[PDB]
Amino acid sequence: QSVAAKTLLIENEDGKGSTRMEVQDFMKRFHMHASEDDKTGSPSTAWGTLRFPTKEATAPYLRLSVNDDPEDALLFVKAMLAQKYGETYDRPSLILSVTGGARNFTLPPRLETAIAKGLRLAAQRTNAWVVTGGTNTGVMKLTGQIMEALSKTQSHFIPPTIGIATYGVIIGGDDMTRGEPPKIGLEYEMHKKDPPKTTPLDDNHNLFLLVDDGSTNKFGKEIKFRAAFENAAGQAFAAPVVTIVVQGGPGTLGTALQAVRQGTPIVVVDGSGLAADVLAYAYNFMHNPLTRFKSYTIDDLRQKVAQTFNPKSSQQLTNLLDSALECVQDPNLVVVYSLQESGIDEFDDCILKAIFSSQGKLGNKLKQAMYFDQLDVAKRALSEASKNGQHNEIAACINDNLMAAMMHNKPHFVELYLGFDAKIYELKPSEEV
Amino acid sequence: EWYVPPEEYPKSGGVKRYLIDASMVPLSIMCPSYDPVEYTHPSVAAQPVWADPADPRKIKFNVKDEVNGKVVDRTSCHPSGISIDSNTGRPINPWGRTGMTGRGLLGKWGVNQAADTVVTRWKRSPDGSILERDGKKVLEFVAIQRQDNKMWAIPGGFVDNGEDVALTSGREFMEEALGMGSAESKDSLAALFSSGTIVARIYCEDPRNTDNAWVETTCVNFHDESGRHAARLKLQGGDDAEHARWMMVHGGLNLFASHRTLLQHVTSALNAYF
Amino acid sequence: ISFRFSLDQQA
Ligand SMILES: Nc1ncnc2c1ncn2[C@@H]1O[C@H](COP(=O)(O)OP(=O)(O)OC[C@H]2O[C@@H](O)[C@H](O)[C@@H]2O)[C@@H](O)[C@H]1O
Repeated sequence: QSVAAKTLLIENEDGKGSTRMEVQDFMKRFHMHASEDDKTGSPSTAWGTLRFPTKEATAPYLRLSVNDDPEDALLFVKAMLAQKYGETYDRPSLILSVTGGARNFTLPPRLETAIAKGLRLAAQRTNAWVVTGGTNTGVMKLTGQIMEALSKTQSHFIPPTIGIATYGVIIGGDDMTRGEPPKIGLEYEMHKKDPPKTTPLDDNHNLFLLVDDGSTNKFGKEIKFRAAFENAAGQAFAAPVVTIVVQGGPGTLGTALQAVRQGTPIVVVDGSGLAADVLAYAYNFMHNPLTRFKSYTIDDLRQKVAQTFNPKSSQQLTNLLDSALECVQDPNLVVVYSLQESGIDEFDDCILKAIFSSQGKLGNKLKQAMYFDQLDVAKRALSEASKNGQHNEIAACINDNLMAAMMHNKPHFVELYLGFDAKIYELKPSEEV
Repeated sequence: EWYVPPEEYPKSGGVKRYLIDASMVPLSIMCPSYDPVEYTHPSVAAQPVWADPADPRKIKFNVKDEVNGKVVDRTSCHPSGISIDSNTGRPINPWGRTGMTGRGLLGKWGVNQAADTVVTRWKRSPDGSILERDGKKVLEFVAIQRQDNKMWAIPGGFVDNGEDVALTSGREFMEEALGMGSAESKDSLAALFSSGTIVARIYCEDPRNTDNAWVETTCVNFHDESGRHAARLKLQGGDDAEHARWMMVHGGLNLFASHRTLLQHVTSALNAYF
Repeated sequence: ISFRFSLDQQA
């Protein structure tokens, strides 16, 4: 007997408090494209919650157009979390986008357990917002399987596993369209037959944003909006955004290219498939100094790309190869996790290395190092900063780092911040009294 | 191996050349249906200090010519030489047809001498070992991303009147790679600039080239064998470049104009990978 | 690991 929400708390543009206003007033600003060519569109009205079999909790869904502003979608997600878990919900300090292969894959068991351990550890230790696609096949299903155990081991707050998928490919879209806007319980039938569409939604994603452009059974139309939403969310919660590539096709390559160009780091798992392996070769060819990689040539790469993506024209192959080389141009933005060179419990260390290689100020990187409980990394960064004459930045960020180490209950980090000439009686409050 | 520039001239507001097939490019071939469009850029037509006059009469080509008492490279590196059109007095580009008469985006009639400064160092790991690929040592050069067309390129610019490649190379390197410009870093930079080798003097495959104005480039390589002087450089993109960075030299590079040939010459001279 | 570096990478 679930009573429908009538009002929602939408956060102000100042970022100081939430105001209560009616749900129909906020949603009016989401538009929908039924005419593949109605550019402006009409109001959407396809928003609510989906009930999936064998899942106790229900998952919200919002169908919004491609031209819509990602800040409105970000409020919607913040407003729902604020409604469900109160105003003082655990804000994310890391946004882990995950992008890769839609079609099924058979990854080694050791590799699967290592990825599963690391992604889970990072999200729980940092209450991260994991953004993947919405289809039930491949990575999204694998990520869903990883997050099912988090939904089981935790009782009070579960991090959102947000699925952003392009509308027009979703099974049950006609069922989803029909109805009234206050649609709380809707049965989702993944096994139900639908003629032009063949891709069902994954039942383990906690929210869903169906990006619509008016097309039907055309993919890759939601990639740009997904990147824009992650960047907007990243600016809003001042948290770094880290994409992880697993296997992957041509659009994952374009996704990774977009990610580097916007300054977002990428973690590519070597040994996980095709495009990930292509990126790993490319890096090993371009920046790895070990002896076993010295027999690396562009001809074997180009032959590999040709064997993996299968382009129609040679110029297309040249463009794909050029794009792949453009992705790894900057060594800081790419971190490659490989089973035969690293440890089983070192995937979170790779994520932390991507964070340290792309975070500008020392304090943000030290806060993230606290979150992952890696003192050695923080100790090495502080000692290196101390040796290189960067003592002023250490003193400028030591108070805020000590204040967080106290709030997030990390005594061992508390000793460290003090050992580096931090007076206990020189603490300052974050706000002004 | 003939180069044909793209149809739309850069920064011309949609002005298009006369399209020709790649088997009709060389000047030895007759090609009777050649009807180029005469287009001159507004920047070029306003007559700047670094631009030659619109009437090319009384100017002597294939030798070093003095404009306002300063010598300017008016001699082309092409073996046949520069031929002078009898009708208008304009020089004719020896490197082929470009589907466009007039000076276009190039300020000087005939050969526009450009100097490019390729400052290189060996790509090294922290441990100090030189990175090695395909049985050759790998090089690394400073490349700037151009403001106008957002493609990466070698820093450089046109050689001014009365000056040599040494001054042009140093000035362009200071302007582009360093921006604003001390003490020891100036001494390291002076040690770095004291050893430059002209590796090539070739014809540029620049899309702004026309039948009466074509770009010819001189490439000067400043190589840091030890790597000490290169490490003291504070890289910061300036003037008509947005960003400048160290890029790895290889044969699959998508760089502006015929700069792949210029690197190829640098790596050929240094026995490096390409 | 020394033996692996010493032999496998030598061929
Ligand atoms: N998100 C998707 N879910 C299901 N099928 C998809 C998806 N995207 C594309 N497809 C179609 O399914 C087939 C599976 O091929 P892939 O190589 O897996 O598709 P890929 O190139 O990886 O698509 C890139 C997509 O993956 C996601 O990580 C990312 O959101 C991007 O949209 C492709 O032919 C493609 O047309």
